[PDB]
Amino acid sequence: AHAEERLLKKLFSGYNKWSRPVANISDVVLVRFGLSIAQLIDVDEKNQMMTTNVWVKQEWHDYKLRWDPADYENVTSIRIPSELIWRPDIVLYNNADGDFAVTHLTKAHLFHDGRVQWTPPAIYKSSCSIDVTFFPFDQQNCTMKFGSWTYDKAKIDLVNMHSRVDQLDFWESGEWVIVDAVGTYNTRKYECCAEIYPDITYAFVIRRLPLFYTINLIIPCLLISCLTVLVFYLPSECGEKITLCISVLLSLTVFLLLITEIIPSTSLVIPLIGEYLLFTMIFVTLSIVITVFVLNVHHRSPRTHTMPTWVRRVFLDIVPRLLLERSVKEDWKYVAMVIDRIFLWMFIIVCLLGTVGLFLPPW
Amino acid sequence: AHAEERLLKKLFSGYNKWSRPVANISDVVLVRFGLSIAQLIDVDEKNQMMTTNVWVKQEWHDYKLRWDPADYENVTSIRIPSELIWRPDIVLYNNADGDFAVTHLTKAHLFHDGRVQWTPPAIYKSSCSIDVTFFPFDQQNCTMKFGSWTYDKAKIDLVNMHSRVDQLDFWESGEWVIVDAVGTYNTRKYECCAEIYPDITYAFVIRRLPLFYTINLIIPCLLISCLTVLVFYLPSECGEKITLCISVLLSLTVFLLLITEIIPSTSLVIPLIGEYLLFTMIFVTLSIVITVFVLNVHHRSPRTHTMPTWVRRVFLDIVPRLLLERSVKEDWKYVAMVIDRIFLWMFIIVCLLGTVGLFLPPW
Amino acid sequence: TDTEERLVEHLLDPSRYNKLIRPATNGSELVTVQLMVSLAQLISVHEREQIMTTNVWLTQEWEDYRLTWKPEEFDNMKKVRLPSKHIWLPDVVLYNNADGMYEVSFYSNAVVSYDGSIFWLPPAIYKSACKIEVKHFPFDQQNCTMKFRSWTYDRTEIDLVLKSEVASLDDFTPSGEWDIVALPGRRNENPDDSTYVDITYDFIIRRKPLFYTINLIIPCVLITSLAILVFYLPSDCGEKMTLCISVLLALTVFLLLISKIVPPTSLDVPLVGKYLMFTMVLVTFSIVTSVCVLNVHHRSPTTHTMAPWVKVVFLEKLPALLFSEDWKYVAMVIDRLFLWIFVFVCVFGTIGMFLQPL
Amino acid sequence: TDTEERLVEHLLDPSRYNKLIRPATNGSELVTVQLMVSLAQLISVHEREQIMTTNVWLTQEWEDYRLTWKPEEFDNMKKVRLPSKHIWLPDVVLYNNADGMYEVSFYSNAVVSYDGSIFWLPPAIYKSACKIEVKHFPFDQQNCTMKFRSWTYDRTEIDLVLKSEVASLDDFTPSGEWDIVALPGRRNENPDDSTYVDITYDFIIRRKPLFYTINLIIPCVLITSLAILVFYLPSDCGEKMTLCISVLLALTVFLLLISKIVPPTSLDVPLVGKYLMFTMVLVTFSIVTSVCVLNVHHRSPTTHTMAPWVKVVFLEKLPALLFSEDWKYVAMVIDRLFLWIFVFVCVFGTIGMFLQPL
Amino acid sequence: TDTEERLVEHLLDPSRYNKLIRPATNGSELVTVQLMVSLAQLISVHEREQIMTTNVWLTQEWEDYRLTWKPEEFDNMKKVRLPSKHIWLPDVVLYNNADGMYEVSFYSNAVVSYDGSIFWLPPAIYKSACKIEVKHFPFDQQNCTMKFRSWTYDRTEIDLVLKSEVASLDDFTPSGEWDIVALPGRRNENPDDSTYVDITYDFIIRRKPLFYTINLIIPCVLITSLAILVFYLPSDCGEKMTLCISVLLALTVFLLLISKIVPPTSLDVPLVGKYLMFTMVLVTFSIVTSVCVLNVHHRSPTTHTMAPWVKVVFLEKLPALLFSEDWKYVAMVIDRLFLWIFVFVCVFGTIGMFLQPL
Ligand SMILES: *[C@@H]1O[C@H](CO)[C@@H](O)[C@H](O)[C@H]1NC(C)=O
Ligand SMILES: *[C@@H]1O[C@H](CO)[C@@H](O)[C@H](O)[C@H]1NC(C)=O
Ligand SMILES: *[C@@H]1O[C@H](CO)[C@@H](O)[C@H](O)[C@H]1NC(C)=O
Ligand SMILES: *[C@@H]1O[C@H](CO)[C@@H](O)[C@H](O)[C@H]1NC(C)=O
Ligand SMILES: *[C@@H]1O[C@H](CO)[C@@H](O)[C@H](O)[C@H]1NC(C)=O
Ligand SMILES: CN1CCC[C@H]1c1cccnc1
Ligand SMILES: CN1CCC[C@H]1c1cccnc1
Ligand code: NA
Repeated sequence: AHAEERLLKKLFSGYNKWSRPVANISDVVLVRFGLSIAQLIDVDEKNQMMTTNVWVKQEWHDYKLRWDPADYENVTSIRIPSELIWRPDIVLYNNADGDFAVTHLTKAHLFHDGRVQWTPPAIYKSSCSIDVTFFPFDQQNCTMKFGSWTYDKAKIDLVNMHSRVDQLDFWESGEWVIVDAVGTYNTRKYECCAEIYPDITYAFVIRRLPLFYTINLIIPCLLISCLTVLVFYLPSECGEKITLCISVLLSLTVFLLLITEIIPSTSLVIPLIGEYLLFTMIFVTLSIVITVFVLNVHHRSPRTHTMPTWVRRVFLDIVPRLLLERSVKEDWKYVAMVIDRIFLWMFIIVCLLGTVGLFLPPW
Repeated sequence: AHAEERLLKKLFSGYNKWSRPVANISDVVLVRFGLSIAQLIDVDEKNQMMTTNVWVKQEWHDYKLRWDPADYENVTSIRIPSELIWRPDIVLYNNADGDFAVTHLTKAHLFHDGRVQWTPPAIYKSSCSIDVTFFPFDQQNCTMKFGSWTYDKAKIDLVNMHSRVDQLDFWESGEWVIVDAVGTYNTRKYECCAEIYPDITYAFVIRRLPLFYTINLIIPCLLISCLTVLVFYLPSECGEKITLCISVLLSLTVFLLLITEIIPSTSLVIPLIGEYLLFTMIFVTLSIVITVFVLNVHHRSPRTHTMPTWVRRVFLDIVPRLLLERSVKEDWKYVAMVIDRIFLWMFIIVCLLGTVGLFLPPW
Repeated sequence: TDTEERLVEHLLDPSRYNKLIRPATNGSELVTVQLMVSLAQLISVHEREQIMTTNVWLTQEWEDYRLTWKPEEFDNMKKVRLPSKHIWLPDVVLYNNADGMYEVSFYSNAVVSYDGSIFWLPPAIYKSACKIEVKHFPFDQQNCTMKFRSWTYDRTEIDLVLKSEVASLDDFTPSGEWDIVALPGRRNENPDDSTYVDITYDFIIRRKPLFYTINLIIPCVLITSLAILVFYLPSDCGEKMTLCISVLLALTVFLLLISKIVPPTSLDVPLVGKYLMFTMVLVTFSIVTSVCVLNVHHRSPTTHTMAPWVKVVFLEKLPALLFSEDWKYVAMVIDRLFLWIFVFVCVFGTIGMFLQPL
Repeated sequence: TDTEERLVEHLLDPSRYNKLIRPATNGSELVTVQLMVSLAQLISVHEREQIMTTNVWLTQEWEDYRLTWKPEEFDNMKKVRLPSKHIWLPDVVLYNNADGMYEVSFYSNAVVSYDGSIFWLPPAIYKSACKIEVKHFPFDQQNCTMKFRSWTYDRTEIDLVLKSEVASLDDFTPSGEWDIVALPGRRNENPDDSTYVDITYDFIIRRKPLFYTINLIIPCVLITSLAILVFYLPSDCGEKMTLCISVLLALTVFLLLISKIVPPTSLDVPLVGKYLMFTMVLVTFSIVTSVCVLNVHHRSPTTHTMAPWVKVVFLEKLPALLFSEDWKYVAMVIDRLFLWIFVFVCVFGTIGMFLQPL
Repeated sequence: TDTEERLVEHLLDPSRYNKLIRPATNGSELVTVQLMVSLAQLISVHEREQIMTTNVWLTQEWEDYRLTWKPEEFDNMKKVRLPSKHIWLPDVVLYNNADGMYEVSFYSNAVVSYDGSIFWLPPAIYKSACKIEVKHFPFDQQNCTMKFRSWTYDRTEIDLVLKSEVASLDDFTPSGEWDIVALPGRRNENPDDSTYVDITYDFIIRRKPLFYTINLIIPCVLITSLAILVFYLPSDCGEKMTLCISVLLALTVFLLLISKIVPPTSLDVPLVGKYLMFTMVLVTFSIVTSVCVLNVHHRSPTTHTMAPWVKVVFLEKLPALLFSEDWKYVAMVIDRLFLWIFVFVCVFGTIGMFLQPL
């Protein structure tokens, strides 16, 4: 204990924190990287921002921080506050809405040979581009760029202690499951600057467990988007022909709108279900225009053209073609019924073609 | 001025900040409390949290900070940064989502006899239980526990400079008016620990000026809850009998729902207006079920039972009892009209009984 | 610069200077500080939260006998910059803080002249609280304040002076919702428990209404007209209910939308809301009469049809207004009776509404 | 006090004390620290955000040979308070942080006895993360944890001990949404890359359901009943559509309202939501049959009216159920057929729903 | 490294260096600083809040005679890194801050060459305020600025220079909503109370419209078409009201949705909103005529049916348009009259609308 203090005296007698600590001037520091994820918290899609809890395992060495354990009662690994020791400036290139790195500055171990091990915690707000297509079954590649800042490859080079990210103390609980977590070592010239500057880009591949949004988003809008064709079958004379249409269109727009306030509002790709709910709306609006065109001609018989070649097109030609006062009024009663069934065929045909176009990727 | 510096030299020549400063070991420090509220800001009911702006007038004494004013050109009260002087650890027991105390650490006066006056500002987030019943005419008792932490009654005892909280520099502007603000001196043993630890509990009694929520919440939902009975009077054959029902129920649920996102979601008491809007909904839903039961039997006459003892119950017995193809169909026309008026009597009777139960407290 | 290194050393070497102690020649004598405030931009006026967020440079001026020097003595230096934290400064601070940073936020260096005069202007952002008088929405003038005062010294050891009544708009980005109408500043003197000096700046800001004039007023004005129209529609459509319900809820929606923009205060009622509410009342009472009409309309068998009541409506009221089909008629008339009432009351009501702001 | 000034000086004068170094007599010997945790109040259980906010005093106890003294030597002092920042303390910290402050909030002074034993209890507010098991809403019991561990020392130089299994509810404001059911604490031991000690407190809290029982369950229970009622209504009103659409959207609204209260997890489905969803499915399939009924109803000219289909419905199904007017009849019957189906399925469904929690 | 320990000691040992004092050879002579700004990514363009959040490295360059050394003297060292906090640096800062951190975020080490030239580039995230010109939504080009200036020194003791007109996009993640169209930077000179130097960077960003082109424009374009369709529908359905109300509220909803995306400014009206509002006006005036039609339709007993008004509509307008059943006819015609008007006005209006952006 007294020895432990006296050890600190001798270490920090004349020790420079601001010195790049290697024996030779040319010789480099090897800094090793072990990324230990504590928990994945928020994956805010709309902001394209991921909030992670991370330990950044950093190992390096000082020839100046060596001692003889036998000289000091076999003390071999002393813990010393990081603030006093020289420390590499490991930072996040990819930070948004957060401090770049190492805010906490926790204590680090020193081994008697002068190697130093530092595993401080920190909260990082990574900014990854969010590809929304196959919502909600989507795989996202979210990266965290860890590099030095002021030191080039000549003076600092980074080493992967694992290619995989350490998940041993991970907080399993989330709406996500980690598909695989990958560490890539890269080097680059940055145009501002002269030298080559290395980095480690850590790519988290994450898959959304869809069962939540499957229930509360997809099932209802399928239940709702069913009723688009159903309007046609309803008889004109009930007076509810449009009341169903308006409900479908608006209810759809609510779900599209609700979805859009959850998507990142990017123009990279169209959110697949959004494109679906869009084309559904286009058909529904089209369905409303025709459904009003059905009712207009349907009711009135006095002072009506009722050209035969068109009533023959409808009653005599098309009626079997699709199957395979009262005199005029009921002529219209059927004519509307046929313009009806014709479009019911149209929509129920094209609907399935649209959904086949929706399932073309799994096909 | 030169004297003023030289005074500081002599004070802080050998002055210990970390010393509990009294002449005798047994003798205590008397710390005086004047609570000056600057403004009441947020009284977030949903979180049960009050945000206040406060000055904490703390007075005590040091035998070590005495001097002769005549010795130094009649300087008698010098202002010194609090950080250098010993300072009592006055803290809020009742804090939520905030620093416990004395973040700013502003300057304090020293009188030549050694007494020290400290009036630093700070923002406190008190956590008071919110009793929501008579919304919005509600009085809330919100408290702020100010006590020492490490020093027991033996070493620190607290004194009220006023029982009332100082409101002389208060920011009148709010939706609240202070009913009365009370300071209570208490002492207790805390179970962790051996000794007696005093506190001052400051109880703010606040009343909501209701005129806002009176307009935008209470008046419309009364205007809306009118229409519950009105459904019955509408004739069946208009076809709007349910369109009024659905609008009432949904409009009510919106107001209940809106109210609930404003209430603290506690299970202590039922929010009175919420319970009202609930029972209204129960009556309305009941009104929808019956008004559909009215329409079902009403229309059809072929192949109908039309048992006499029931049609005689309705047309011949009840019609005066409540007052004090066509042959069958119009029999039904009246029978529905009577099942109707019977329930209109039911609802308009019970409605007023419910509201009499609502106004039993002001009665 | 090399001489600057010397000059600074003399002035800040603590043997000469104790920051902790105010500089005045006599303890009798008081220090005067000059305070002028500069807008760089007015950022946010959150009405709901009753908060003004501004970014501000506040020019603080005073003199220290401790910090004088002869220019001849040190390479003819007229002026030197010094770190504010190391020299003494009057602890001038906002006393108007909502969630406040009481002092300035980033502590610029101070410009010091050879005669010992000090020029300081730190930037800060400030979150001032002002009562928001919401009546004539959105054409409303908000008098919003901010108190500056030394939180340490009273009117004994320090005194406060304005360099100008109006605040400086020198480097102001004009583009707000708001127009700066006037920006005066007053010096106040009153005794509390101890004597103190108040400097208060009044920001008088006029909202450019065009936005809420479009997307709030015009639609509810559009929908309020709908209210009276409901009657004209004949019972036999059935749609007398649909149109009547549609108007009410639209108005409540807009009332609630306004409610969550306006501050939740009970100081006064937003004129728009008061209007929107009173018409809402009129439509709810419209809704009950529309129902009353329909029950009069749709049944003739075993009906009273009391002659003196049919005469009053068909025979007496119809010409008074103009100057089972009879059952349909009495419905049409009891309708058009209330229509005449509503058209008068609505216009009389808006005339009463607009009488107040005029 | 004057002697306190002396005593403090001896103990903290760095020549005697190096805070940076743990005190144990032998490097062989380990320091043991006692940890007991006190609730002052449970503040928030944010289910959406999967976060417990509590305010907590954690009593930390250990002994330092460096900080002993003789009472006779210094005016019979038994106990002295010292600023925690200046003395050595085991860096005990939460390993359960969501957006976490890892260490405590106040850094209270530490009470030190003459034998060198230290008593520390700082206040903090803590934002613990726990997986929220949302099934039986709102009657749900959440086992929510919080790990305490020395983030610096391992099970070599420091060892951790409980003063109690149950956490202290000593000064607890009981008034939450939540009831404290049990509050045990365990000591865990496992080897990772290095050996470590875990102290874990389990907060088991039962939600008082009355609020959501009123303002969530009762309304959707009210509206779910409406679903079956839609059939009874005769086609000739026209209102078979209105009532049918109105029910569906109300249910989706409540489903979505629940969705944004529940955490967005896929661990399990909220029982209420599962029920609300399955009935929602039943009403959407109700909606299609209601339309199918109406097209059968409203047209007789040039209609199939195929006898074996009219016989099955009018002649065969009608007594089976009970025990152009014919067209209206077939509509009435194909209706009441599904009504019998829905009444059975609905009750069978709720019986199946409630079978699971029972 | 061991020699670095020596070199650093000489340069930072305060006897040689006073950070508090700027280095120039003569006080006459001015220090020039070179400023170039690098985008790493453009993060957020909050239109409502009128705020650009960017992360930025700003390359700061200048020279210190204090920090020279001979390489021969110290193991041929060309360049040494030093902690920025310990050396002097020009207090260069944003003057464009909304809720601003005025200085940078990391305080990186500075690269110093043997000749005394300093290379500094700290990372920061910046919350710049720019007026948002919202007209041609969503195809809008936003000129958003940020002022850099020394908040301490004026154009006397420090002068500012650009290393480039265009800002460096060197390590830029391209994936925004936004396209970088141009990125120039200007040097400005004007005298206020004191002479100052402004460096201003103009970010010109074009919104990729595809998102709002889909999920905002297309739906309201869909619903705006519905407006004219309302007439075609015959009175005898009853549904002339339903369809008419449904269109209005849908449009107001979309107007309000846009309103809370756009900044609440009155500088100008969003073209989309202006269009959505003017069509909204047209549908509200559609709503009243639809009612006027229905009362003309549904009653013939004791009706005026004044011949010169029946002749004008049945006999005169009908061929002009084409080139109690009569009562139904006059309804049909007074309808189709306004329909012809609305189709022309709508297309003429959209032609007038689209004429302006073209
Ligand atoms: C993830 O993204 C990075 C760059 O963003 C890319 O280099 C890497 O290859 C990707 N990895 C996977 C598994 O997609
Ligand atoms: C206020 O509340 C406290 C505790 O909630 C209670 O003990 C006290 O009696 C109350 N005081 C008044 C004036 O209501
Ligand atoms: C503005 O505000 C203050 C306090 O509200 C008031 O005292 C002052 O008279 C007002 N002045 C003007 C010009 O409105
Ligand atoms: C609480 O939580 C943990 C993990 O679920 C479990 O191991 C522990 O046994 C539980 N404690 C009790 C008392 O239920
Ligand atoms: C950009 O912005 C400012 C102010 O909006 C303007 O003065 C400047 O000329 C603009 N620059 C360009 C290149 O458009
Ligand atoms: C590696 N950093 C990121 C981009 C610039 C580069 C750099 C180079 C020298 C000093 N600091 C930073
Ligand atoms: C007064 N505090 C509140 C509860 C514990 C007590 C206490 C006692 C000694 C040191 N710190 C705190
Ligand atoms: Na509706």
